[PDB]
Amino acid sequence: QGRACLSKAELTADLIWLSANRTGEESAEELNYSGCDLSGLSLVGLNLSSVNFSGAVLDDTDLRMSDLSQAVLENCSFKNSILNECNFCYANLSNCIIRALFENSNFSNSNLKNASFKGSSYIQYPPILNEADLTGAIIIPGMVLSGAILGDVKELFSEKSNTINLGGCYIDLSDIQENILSVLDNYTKSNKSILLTMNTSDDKYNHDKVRAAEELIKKISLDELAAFRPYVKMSLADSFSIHPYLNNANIQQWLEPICDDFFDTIMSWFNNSIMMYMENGSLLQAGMYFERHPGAMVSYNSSFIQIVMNGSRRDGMQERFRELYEVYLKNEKVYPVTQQSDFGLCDGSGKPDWDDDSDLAYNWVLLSSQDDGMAMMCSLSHMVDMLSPNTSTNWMSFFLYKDGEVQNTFGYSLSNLFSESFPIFSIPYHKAFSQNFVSGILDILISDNELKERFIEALNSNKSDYKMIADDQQRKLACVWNPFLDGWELNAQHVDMIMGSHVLKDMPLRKQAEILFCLGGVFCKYSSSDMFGTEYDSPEILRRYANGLIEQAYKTDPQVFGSVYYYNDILDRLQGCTAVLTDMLTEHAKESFPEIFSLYYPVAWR
Amino acid sequence: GSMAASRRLMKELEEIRKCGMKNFRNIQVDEANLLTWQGLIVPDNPPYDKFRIEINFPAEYPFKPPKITFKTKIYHPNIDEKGQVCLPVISAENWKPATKTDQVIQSLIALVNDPQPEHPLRADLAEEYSKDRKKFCKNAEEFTKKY
Repeated sequence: QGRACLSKAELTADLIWLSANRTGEESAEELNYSGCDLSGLSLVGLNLSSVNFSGAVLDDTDLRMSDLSQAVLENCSFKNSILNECNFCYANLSNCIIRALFENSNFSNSNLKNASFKGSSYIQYPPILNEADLTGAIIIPGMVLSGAILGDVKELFSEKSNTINLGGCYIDLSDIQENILSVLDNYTKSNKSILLTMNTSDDKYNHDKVRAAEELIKKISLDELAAFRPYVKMSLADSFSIHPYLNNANIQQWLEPICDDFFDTIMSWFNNSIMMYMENGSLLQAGMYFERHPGAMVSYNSSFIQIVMNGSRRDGMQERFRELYEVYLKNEKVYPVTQQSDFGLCDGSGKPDWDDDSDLAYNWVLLSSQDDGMAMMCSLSHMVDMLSPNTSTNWMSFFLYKDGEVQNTFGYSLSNLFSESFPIFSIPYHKAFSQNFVSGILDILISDNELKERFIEALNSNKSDYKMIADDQQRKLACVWNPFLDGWELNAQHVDMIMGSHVLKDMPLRKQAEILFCLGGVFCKYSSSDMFGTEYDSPEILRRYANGLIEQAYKTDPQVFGSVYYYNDILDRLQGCTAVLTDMLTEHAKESFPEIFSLYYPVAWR
Repeated sequence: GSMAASRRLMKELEEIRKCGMKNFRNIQVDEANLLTWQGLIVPDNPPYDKFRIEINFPAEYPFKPPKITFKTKIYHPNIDEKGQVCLPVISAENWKPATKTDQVIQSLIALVNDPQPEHPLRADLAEEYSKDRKKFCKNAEEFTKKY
């Protein structure tokens, strides 16, 4: 139903008609539309199965959405066409120029023998090429070749400096933006990535992949690899550090140099920070930099542990990483730890435990980012917990060691500890701090700086080697709270400011009351055998204040204290070992209203 | 999270199941909870020869100490009538996560063989031990044998 002598207007007609009445078993004369000039018309959505177009000139055409299974376009033209979302299954497109947008255009089972996708494109979804015959075709980089079919190779080596040979076909490089780098970015130019093109040919073409790979290198400028371009260097590692690429020397030897500087720069830039997830190529490549440079094990310690935590878990390379680790813990800075009462398997074997089903064993051993002979021991699960603000933790979930000697963590400043020795847990901690309002409340209550900055800097730890029970120390404290307390109850004037300030102003009786319990709980711990007071003598001015807070809470909403047997025993203790009481009240809060407790009580006392 | 405290005790128990403590016997704990233990402190040095401690492990353990508490009436200047004890080893000033239980007991035990009025939890008989000794040993073997 065609002849190329009917104008571009006469032609549309015949076609749109065709789409409508679809016989299926049409006659050769009906389906024949060959040599016809179709330059410029829309044919979107049409049903053009089995149609003949051999010779047709579809340049500048928009055939998107339309069906074309079983078509025959042997020798057609497509300069700047649009074929997105199309269907071409089983079509014949041998020896035919395709220069168009082929977004998600399905070529399954098509004949592309001797076709050339000179400078095509797709924006987010690649064409489909399963069972497509590309033998002799010229494909452009970024095209996913999975399931596809390229010829056995005609010329092992390739001539023209513009084409790369992968099997039967050619990977043109004319329109490459004049820089071999664009074509090597898996992460951001995934649609232009020739590393993607190569790495997705069926296994059958492995030798070709290596042949091609080796040939890609002679194209790469190392003086143009100066600029960091991290996603390209990264990209290189993931693609070419995998079978069959591993075995070929001429390649590998080319990577070491290019990989060392990179992964070095990486381990450095991401030290004391969370480790970016990486493919097998990348990950492995990192392990080798740690094998080659036994020093970074220490210079980028945190950066090192995480790598090894991902390695150890990574199927296909688990034992190689487990090895590298047990060569690290031979360090005179680590060994002391390894032979610890309860580390690793606990067998006293001094070796890490790799057979766990909840990652709660104590294998990982970190070293201080400063020279102060400090190193902690932890569990993957714990290491994780203490990695996020929101978690309901207290950043004490580990074993601290000064010069291989166990320690009472509590006598340590959590800030000064995470900030100078193990800077990783520092971001998660100093945010869980910002969130905690205790320090903001303690800013309203007291107003004497000489003292104020003396209770805040002690709420970042548990036990304090600083006392204030002396006849002259209680002389400093009493001076402060005399104007606030009222014997052993809350001086009415205070309850004015309290329930009025930004603290409780506009807060339901439920939550308003709730809060008071915590703040009351705070000062108990202050006068605890653990803190300012000794277990023999305890600062009576604080215990005093406490009593008022636990009380003025009661008259706000008793549905917070629950039982009253409790309330009476709470006072029957605070008035007449401030230690036993603290947790006694801390544990009930994490139970009765955890959400308000993780917000109004020293993170480091949780 | 709290499956890790149970994770350590398990190890700590088998160690006891083998060697065994000679001054602490009869430790009974169901495999479910495990956050608490029961047992008997049977001393060999008078005046306590002629007690059911109930050590209660916390969840965050071993990053907090255990709370050894007495489920039996005792006449000690360091043990409150509620059973409470002011122990140094399980105190938040001497607590290292590396302490076993066979050590927390060997401490709580050796305390009764040589008490201390330095950290007394009862002024009921603190001075009593101080001035008249025979009065705390002729008034102890009694209270020990009455309950």
